[PDB]
Amino acid sequence: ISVRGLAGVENVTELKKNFNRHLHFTLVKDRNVATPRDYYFALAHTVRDHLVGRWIRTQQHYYEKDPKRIYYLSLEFYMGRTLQNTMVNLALENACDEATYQLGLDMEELEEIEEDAGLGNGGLGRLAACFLDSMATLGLAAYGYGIRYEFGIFNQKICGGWQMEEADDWLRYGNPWEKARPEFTLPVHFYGRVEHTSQGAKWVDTQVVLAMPYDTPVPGYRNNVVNTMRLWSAKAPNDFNVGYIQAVLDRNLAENISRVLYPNDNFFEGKELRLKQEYFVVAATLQDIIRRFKSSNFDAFPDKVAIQLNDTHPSLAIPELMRVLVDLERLDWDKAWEVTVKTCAYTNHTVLPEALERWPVHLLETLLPRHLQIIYEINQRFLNRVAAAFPGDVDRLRRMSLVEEGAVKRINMAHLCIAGSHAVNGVARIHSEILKKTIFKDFYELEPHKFQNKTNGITPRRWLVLCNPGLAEIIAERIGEEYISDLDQLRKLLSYVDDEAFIRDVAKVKQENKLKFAAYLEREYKVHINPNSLFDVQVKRIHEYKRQLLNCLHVITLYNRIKKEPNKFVVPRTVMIGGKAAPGYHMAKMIIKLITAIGDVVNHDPVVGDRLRVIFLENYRVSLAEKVIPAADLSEQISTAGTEASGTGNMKFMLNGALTIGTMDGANVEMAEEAGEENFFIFGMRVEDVDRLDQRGYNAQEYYDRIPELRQIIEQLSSGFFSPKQPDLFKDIVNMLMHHDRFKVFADYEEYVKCQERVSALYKNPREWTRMVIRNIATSGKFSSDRTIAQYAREIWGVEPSRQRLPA
Amino acid sequence: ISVRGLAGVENVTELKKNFNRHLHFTLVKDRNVATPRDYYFALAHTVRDHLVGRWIRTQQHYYEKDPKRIYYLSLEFYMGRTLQNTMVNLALENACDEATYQLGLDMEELEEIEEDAGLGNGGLGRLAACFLDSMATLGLAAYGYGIRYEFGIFNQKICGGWQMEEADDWLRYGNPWEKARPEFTLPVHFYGRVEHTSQGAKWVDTQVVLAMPYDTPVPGYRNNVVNTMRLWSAKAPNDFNVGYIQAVLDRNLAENISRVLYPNDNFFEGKELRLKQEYFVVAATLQDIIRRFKSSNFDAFPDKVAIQLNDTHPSLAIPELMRVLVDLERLDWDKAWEVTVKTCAYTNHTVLPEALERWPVHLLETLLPRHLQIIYEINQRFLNRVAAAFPGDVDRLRRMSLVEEGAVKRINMAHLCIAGSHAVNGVARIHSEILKKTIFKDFYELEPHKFQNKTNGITPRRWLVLCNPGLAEIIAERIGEEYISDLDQLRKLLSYVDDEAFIRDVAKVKQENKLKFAAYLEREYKVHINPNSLFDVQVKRIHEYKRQLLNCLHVITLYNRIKKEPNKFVVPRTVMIGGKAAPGYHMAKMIIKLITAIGDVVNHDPVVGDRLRVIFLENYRVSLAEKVIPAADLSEQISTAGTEASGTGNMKFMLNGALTIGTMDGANVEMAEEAGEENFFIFGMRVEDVDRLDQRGYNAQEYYDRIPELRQIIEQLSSGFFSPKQPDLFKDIVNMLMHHDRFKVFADYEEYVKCQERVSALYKNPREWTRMVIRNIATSGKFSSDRTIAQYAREIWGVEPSRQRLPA
Ligand SMILES: CN(C)c1ccc(/C=C(\C#N)C(=O)N[C@@H]2O[C@H](CO)[C@@H](O)[C@H](O)[C@H]2O)cc1
Ligand SMILES: CN(C)c1ccc(/C=C(\C#N)C(=O)N[C@@H]2O[C@H](CO)[C@@H](O)[C@H](O)[C@H]2O)cc1
Repeated sequence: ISVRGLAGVENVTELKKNFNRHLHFTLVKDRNVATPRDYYFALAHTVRDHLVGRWIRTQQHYYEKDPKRIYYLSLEFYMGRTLQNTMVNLALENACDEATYQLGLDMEELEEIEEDAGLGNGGLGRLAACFLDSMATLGLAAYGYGIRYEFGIFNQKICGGWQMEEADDWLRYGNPWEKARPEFTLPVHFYGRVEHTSQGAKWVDTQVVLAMPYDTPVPGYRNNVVNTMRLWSAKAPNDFNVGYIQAVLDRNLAENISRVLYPNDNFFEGKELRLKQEYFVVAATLQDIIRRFKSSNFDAFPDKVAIQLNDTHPSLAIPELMRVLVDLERLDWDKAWEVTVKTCAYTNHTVLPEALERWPVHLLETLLPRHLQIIYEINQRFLNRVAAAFPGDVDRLRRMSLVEEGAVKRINMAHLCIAGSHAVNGVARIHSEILKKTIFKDFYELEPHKFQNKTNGITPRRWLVLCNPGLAEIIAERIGEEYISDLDQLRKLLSYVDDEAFIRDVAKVKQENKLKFAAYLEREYKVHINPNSLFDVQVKRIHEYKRQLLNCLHVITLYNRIKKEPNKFVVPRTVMIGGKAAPGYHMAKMIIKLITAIGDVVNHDPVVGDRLRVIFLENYRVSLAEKVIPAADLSEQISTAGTEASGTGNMKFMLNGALTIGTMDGANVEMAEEAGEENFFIFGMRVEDVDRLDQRGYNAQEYYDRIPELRQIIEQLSSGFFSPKQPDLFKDIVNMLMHHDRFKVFADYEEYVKCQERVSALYKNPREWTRMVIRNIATSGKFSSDRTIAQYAREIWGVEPSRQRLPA
Repeated sequence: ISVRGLAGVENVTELKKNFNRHLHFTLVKDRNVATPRDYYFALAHTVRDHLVGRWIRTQQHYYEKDPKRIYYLSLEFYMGRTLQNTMVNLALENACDEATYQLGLDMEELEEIEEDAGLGNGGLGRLAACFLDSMATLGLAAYGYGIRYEFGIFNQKICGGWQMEEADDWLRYGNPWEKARPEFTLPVHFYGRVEHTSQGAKWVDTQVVLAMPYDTPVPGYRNNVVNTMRLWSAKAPNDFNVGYIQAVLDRNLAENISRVLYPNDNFFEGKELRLKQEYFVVAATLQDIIRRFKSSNFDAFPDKVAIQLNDTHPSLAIPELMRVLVDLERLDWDKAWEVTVKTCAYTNHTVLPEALERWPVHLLETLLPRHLQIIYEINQRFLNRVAAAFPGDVDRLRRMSLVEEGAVKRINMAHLCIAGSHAVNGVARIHSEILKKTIFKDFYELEPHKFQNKTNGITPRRWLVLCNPGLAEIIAERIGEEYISDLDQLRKLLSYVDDEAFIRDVAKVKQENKLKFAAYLEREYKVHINPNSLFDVQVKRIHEYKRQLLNCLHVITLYNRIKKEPNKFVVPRTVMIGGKAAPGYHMAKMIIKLITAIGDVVNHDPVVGDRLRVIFLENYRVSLAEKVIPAADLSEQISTAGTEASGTGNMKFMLNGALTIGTMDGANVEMAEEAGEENFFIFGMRVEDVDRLDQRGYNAQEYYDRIPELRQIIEQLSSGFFSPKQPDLFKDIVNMLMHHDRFKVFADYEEYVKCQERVSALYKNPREWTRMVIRNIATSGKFSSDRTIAQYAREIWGVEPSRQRLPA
């Protein structure tokens, strides 16, 4: 495979030498005692050595040229594995493959030993990871700042069809990629009280937690640029017998701040420990930013600094920057505010109101008393501007306030972000339009210039070259390698839609990926599947808005049709659903149980045979995405219109040769626009249709009464067909669908089933299926995160990207 | 300095190269950003690389030859710093000095950056460390097993003359010497219950904590032997929203087992967490031992395994070995017991009854229910043997029982150790004799063959070559280098007691050490001392039995004599006292405050001038011992006769050219025997005198009434002379001395003061002082830990030591 790079004689020799050096001196093993894990670590240390010179030279280069620096603040970085990604971006993959082969080792076996860095929940966390790759590839002086969670997203086990959570102890064996920087440790303050002096406000009597940074290299694609991801770890300050012992053990309370990722991406809870995490990353990060700024007045700060807020989770950056500039640097309020607004920009990732951060005032008053005072002052000055622009509009003042009245007074962190940012963006054209028309309509009317769109993207390094080398190679054969850092070049593939050789090659790559994935399932999970079946895949977090339940209704429809006419031909399918449920989300846990319960019936019915299989993919995570997405024929993107801000899984499937069945939601709209609606399986209500249904009121009973196939399914669920031992098991699911369904599952059922029949019809014609796939891959170029980051750079940050290489 | 080794052209070149390699690839720094700490780490990694080949080859050698293995079980390993010790034992010191000098670095400055590994309290912990060095130097297949405490002995700060404790965060910057072995992790069981089956007892429903080993290399002196110290770290097993988050945070409870060293070396407390630490090290260690034994029936176990118990702290080894052999390996009781007794040996380190471990039965019943059943069965069978040997002696049965009756039933762990061991030793001849005559008299009468002496020793690598290279060199000039691994060769120095050159050289080395230490005091602590004064040093943990208070009475006597006759000549003295008090020990904390309070008066009295200085040495630890002991003229070893089991500080001072003022206690007896009583300042009651005084009753008032100089001091203390602001501050000290003094401070006062006058008289004659010093250094050979370990090897473990080198 040419895209995997050169295996030079001298290169392979030096890699074998450095591998043996690390096995002996670093791991303190010989080849007699060494396990596969030791071999993985020797390889990881060998590859890491190639980053170091480029890492030092890149940071030296930024010190000398002093470019504007981009600070990407996120509570989540969903990085996955690093070894293969590093080899790809340094052009070392073939050399390491050869070197390990010559030492009697299978490199693909060693790659499987690495733990995922699971420091995120899903889309928001994975976007941050794709963005770091694109910022390095585009030569931006960019730093990712976050928390080094000791425990990432939980490992999912399925026991009796139920999700169980296990701690993700990802640092158990060590992390060869990070470098502890205990020398750059910074203090973070909590609690205390404000006293007003002659000189101004002073925040006193605080408790201190130390923020210790760990730096991870972020290599650009073959440009010798290595940027930094700096993650903060919480450390206690060093300040009778049981009393002395207990004081040492109580250090754990401070260190708990960085212990564990909150897994509730569905529902904001308002936990004190989460607020501590948010302030911890903000306070440590801003001291680091200001230190770097002063090391080569504050008028130039926005010319040298951009802070990008990944949702409201780091929104305390706005009042913390005001606190430092006013209280410590003694800038006047108006000058500090000008600097803050020009520095900060905010990205929104959902319109669902239960996910929005609204912190109780009493929590902020106790933990961050000076921040609450600054937020009140921001609010008063903001509402003074609203009053002057819309005189007499007293309801607008209530609606736009950063302070929400009620039983419990709360701060709306989204309102704070809009007030304190020069740019607010959604993550797909339809989402950005919904922000301006609905939830932020009042803010758009006051400051229309702030509101932007930045359609999401995915890195084609991880999401094509790394996970699908077969497809990357047959593309490179025709159009060369330049497309890997310029994905718009895939448009050249439209010239090959009638090329019999290319059609055969695209279909062969998919067949190989499906055999490989079918094998993985048998080996690791003792599961057998028909690799000639259509691979129908829905992988994403379990949320009612994502409508895994609509997919379930289709699966039961196909099962019932087969039982009714057993001797009729149907296109064989393997229906695969995977994703984690948030631990407290009862309905999400019941939906996983329904999927496994359907599998229990369908997969053991002798009349069905190998015509229908339903598999729940356990422990969906970045490493499993890299295996299943290249194997997929059909991508399920079936959110209720107006609920999925963008989606990024959708883009991964498009790039890897799956066709999409989807609603006109999030980026699906732009994907259909790029490929042509004739090359997408689009069904269901548009946003306008959902609004009209809400106006007259959604009555699920009407659909149950009018669609006999739907009635039969509800009767089967209610009566215990899928839970014979426990017949009322799914009553909560039935009750939600019939009486309390916010996401209108029944309203899209008929169009979905009809559209799935059209998928089955096209799959019976392999040549026409593959030609439609080529039209999708060829038009996936817009969905490169390189395009997304170039737009952030030019339209928000005010910096020019570069594909110019640094010297090696 | 020849003893520091060769600086070969090729060696210096390769060290400079590997230093620069580690600075770049390991630390990810260049010489522009590097701090002294980075340079320390580059040097440590460079030196560690030289250990690795020898470490792998040593363990391979033990696998091939399959010698009997020695397992030294200790809750404490007081290791201090590793860098200089490693360079000394590999003969790299001059090469590294040259290499660092050529790179523009001062190696002595880099050595000062290393944290002490403070994993012990004092004598018992430091003995374990000296023993590991001697076992490696004598080519024994020896393993030290302990706990990797996250926090060692607290850092001592003195604030307003009071001890404050700070957490010893010794792993803050990382530990380059250890290698995590997460692959050899073992389970340890707690709580649960015993059920009796047809097959026998089963310990079920337990909570599991994981024991993760970290291995540290232990290099022998220039023999290419590198042994292992394996320390266990506690890890939690991987088994709504607040509930999930709280379950992850509760992992801290399991991990608290290895968090912190108990600092109470004075008084046994009976804390559950301490019992968990003791079982944790025993259970993990014994599984490791049995695994290694089975990897090349149990009849051969005592031929292949020796377990040495460092006091009773790992005594649960006895019932744990019985539990594994009976419950898991299904050996009959009598065979298991035979194997256990032949495997285990016990070392006692004190006769003070408050330090003896007596665990409440209710704690053992809850935590270790199967161990309690095995202890009851051991007790019944042991008391059956006592009854058959001494028929009708019902009081002997009560006295010898492992079970102590009372309000709270307790297990006497010393009784368990004697019953379950083939050898019991004290740590100095007088101590071993006291064990047989008093506290273990009944056990000696039943099994006299078990009772041995092993007089303690110190390693001459750390305690001469490393800390006093000047003295090591002038010795090597005369008698060569062989004495460093054969300390009896120092006897050859008796030939030089009348050699004017050697007298001048010994006196010059002491003067240089005193100037160096006087400089350290000014630099680090802004303290000025007269370097021509007699350096009068008492450094050791603060305990009433050690009688720092008797030293205080002498200091006040000298001060009062000077105030009475200001214009009379007295030999100038710097009186230095240092050591940590256990956090709950109120009297020990008051004694530190008295020493600083005396300093406050004496050091600011213009009439005294530079004739008397009283300094409290803050944060006494192994690194400070290495600085102050070479600087000392007079070693204070003034414990009440019968209380100090051995002492080892005494031996360090003797080897480094200080004269000793001491009681006939512990090893002081053997030191005076070796050197001649005419070359020791021996004073005070012998053990026989203490016994006679106890028989008629100690009345402190009698001494107060008869000694006017003593009355004056007590009046000064009581009246507030040393605490003008708070005149009753020392009332508790006065009340203890007058009414409740277990250690008879007043009874030795007159003889102590008279003996101190004889010290002052000899110090006025430099030539005769130095000749007496030469007679001490020349006869210090017996106090090498190489001699001690050779005796353990031949008389307890049944293995022959070897000075034979392994190939490099
Ligand atoms: C702990 N807490 C209260 C949390 C709240 C929210 C979240 C995460 C999301 C939200 N909202 C998220 O991942 N949104 C997705 O962002 C993708 C990238 O822009 C879109 O492609 C996708 O459409 C969004 O759903 C995580 C934690
Ligand atoms: C937590 N706990 C209850 C503890 C109890 C005791 C100890 C330590 C000692 C005792 N006993 C000790 O260090 N004893 C010394 O052993 C030296 C070497 O043999 C002798 O030279 C010296 O004379 C002993 O005092 C530590 C912890």
